[PDB]
Amino acid sequence: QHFTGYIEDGRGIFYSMQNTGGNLDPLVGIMAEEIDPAVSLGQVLEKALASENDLISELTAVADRIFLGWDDDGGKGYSASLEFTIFAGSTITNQRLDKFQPTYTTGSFQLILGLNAPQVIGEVFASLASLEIKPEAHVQELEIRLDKDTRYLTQHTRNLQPGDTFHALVEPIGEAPLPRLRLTDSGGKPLAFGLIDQPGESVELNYTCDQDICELVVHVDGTVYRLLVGINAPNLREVGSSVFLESDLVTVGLAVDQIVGVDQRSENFSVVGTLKLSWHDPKLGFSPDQCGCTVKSFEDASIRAVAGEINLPLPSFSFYNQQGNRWSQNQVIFVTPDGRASYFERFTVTLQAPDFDFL
Amino acid sequence: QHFTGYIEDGRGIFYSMQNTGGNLDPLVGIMAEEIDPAVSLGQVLEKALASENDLISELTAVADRIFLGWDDDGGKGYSASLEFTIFAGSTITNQRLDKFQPTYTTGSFQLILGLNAPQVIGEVFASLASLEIKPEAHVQELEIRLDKDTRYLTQHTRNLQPGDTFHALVEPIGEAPLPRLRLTDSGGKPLAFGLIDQPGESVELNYTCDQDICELVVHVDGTVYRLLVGINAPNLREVGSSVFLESDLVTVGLAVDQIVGVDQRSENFSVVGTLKLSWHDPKLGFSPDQCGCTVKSFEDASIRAVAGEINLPLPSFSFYNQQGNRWSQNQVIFVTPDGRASYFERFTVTLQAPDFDFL
Repeated sequence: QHFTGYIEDGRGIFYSMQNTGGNLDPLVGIMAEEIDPAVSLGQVLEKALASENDLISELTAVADRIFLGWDDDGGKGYSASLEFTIFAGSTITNQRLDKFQPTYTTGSFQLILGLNAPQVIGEVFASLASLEIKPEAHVQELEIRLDKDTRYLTQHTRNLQPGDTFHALVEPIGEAPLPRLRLTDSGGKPLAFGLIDQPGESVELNYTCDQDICELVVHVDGTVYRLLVGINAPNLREVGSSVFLESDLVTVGLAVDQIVGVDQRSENFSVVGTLKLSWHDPKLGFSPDQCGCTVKSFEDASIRAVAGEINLPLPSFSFYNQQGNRWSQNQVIFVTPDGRASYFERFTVTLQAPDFDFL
Repeated sequence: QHFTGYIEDGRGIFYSMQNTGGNLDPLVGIMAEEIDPAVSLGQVLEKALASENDLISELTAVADRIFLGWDDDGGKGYSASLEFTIFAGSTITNQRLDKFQPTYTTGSFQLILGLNAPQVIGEVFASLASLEIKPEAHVQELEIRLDKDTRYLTQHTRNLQPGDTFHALVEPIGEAPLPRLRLTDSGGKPLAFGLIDQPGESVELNYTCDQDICELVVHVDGTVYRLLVGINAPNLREVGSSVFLESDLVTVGLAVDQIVGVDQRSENFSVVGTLKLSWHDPKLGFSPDQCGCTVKSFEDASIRAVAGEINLPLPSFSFYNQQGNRWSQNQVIFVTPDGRASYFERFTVTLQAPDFDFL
């Protein structure tokens, strides 16, 4: 038996171990009971005491009832270890030093089962199929505006575990023509289409995945309007608990430290400042076991020697009204395991001022 | 059985799978009938509905009659999969997000046959030879001008599947001496020559390939005139459906954003602008499965770290009348799977003005 897959934030697959990428800390146990235990595991995290002196021991006490016994991963020394004589989720840990906060992790989890065999630590005894039902509560709404040019809209979703549904509904705010919608694959191949009804005030699109990875894109074509997106929402008729779209939103910040000079006759000026770009990416994460550290640092031209191997897109800016060269003396990007990256820069640039009025 | 080869745009080789380079999406099926089905497959693409809600299901319905059953590739999870108990072309898909448009693909397709064997998914049961006839309709005309110096002309064709012919005919517009013509290999070795007739107003050249790849070059020597080039054109006597020569035509564009200064006494000036170079190359293509993405981006000096491994020629410009250095602050090239590449640049340069007249 050798089965591998991804585990979402705070999800438990019901059925040793090894994380194939991310920050996953495995937690494997076999229990005969079918009573939903992920509620308590989230509840174990939820009522995080103001003093974590309960937190170190609560995982030992509560997990006794959950499975055949409390079973921590072990970290680098052991990815996971389970044994017994007859919900593979992410154990609640902390990953930072400045402030103490617990949460669950994610990644790509490999599961290895050896039945009555010391070899691990023919017949398919594993039965990777589980058919377990895990109803969700994901629902979202967006206020989407049409444009004079390029009147098509696209978005993104999260990776879907098999069996998930996707209800799509768009209802215009008022007196706005129905636009075209289409669900395709992130590569570009199409998977489903929306069939409207006689009422005409809404559109319907349905699809259910059956593959190991389901990355979905919603096309809205008009070449303002309201669009609803849900996950596992039967009776969606009549802002959920969590978000249901990915993130590429970049936060910015600039500051001015000096004004080197002003040149009236040539209409330009120079400043010495600093720049801050920061965003979120589920990729480029890392467990604290690969380095033994909590933040990773890159500088100068080694930054160009990182992402190309990983092939993940980075933002690239440009001073629009700059004349000549920009002397930047420091560049640094700090990465935190969950994915947050902050990019700083210190520069000295000459810009153009075209609103000089000498009247 | 293990046979590999290239598949052109909208071509079907009559006889699992794997693409060895390009954007090929395999589509393999075995049918006893010999009635030409590629017409319908092109017709399936042709009448692309304004709403593709028919497109998702049309491939399922129509392909039922075509072969032993509709058989999609599966993408990354499966290159292709065929099974049965007793026209390997490119399935019509889409590969972009900004606008929805269907077409066929191309590449290098590997075909693997396992007869009554689960191993795939001695005796040559495959019979790669097919001897099938696929008449074409390729015909072209060019208006070629002679030069005071370097009065020889060369061109290029497309890769030819075996058995193709190549009729060549050149007839001068009027009162122009007959020039020399010669068909060689892209490496440089010669393959065929043109023998003229008593009339003298035209030349004739014929060649038929028998190799797995046929890359041909037409030499026209004169060290204006009309030259005709065709493919599979018996009775070519008395601008076809498609082109029959390759492309290296570069589109350009420049814009001016600022005029930094003017120096009357030294006769020069400076500008801050932007540049756009874009062209077509059947190489450097890629399937949307290698990355899961639709456009690839490179910047700065990593661009010099791409093509050399692939060994494909790139244009290189130069500001002819520039004095000193050119401070370019951004360089970026975007690549689309079919081959289109667009190169942008933002620069600040000092140029020379030699037509100053102070009279």
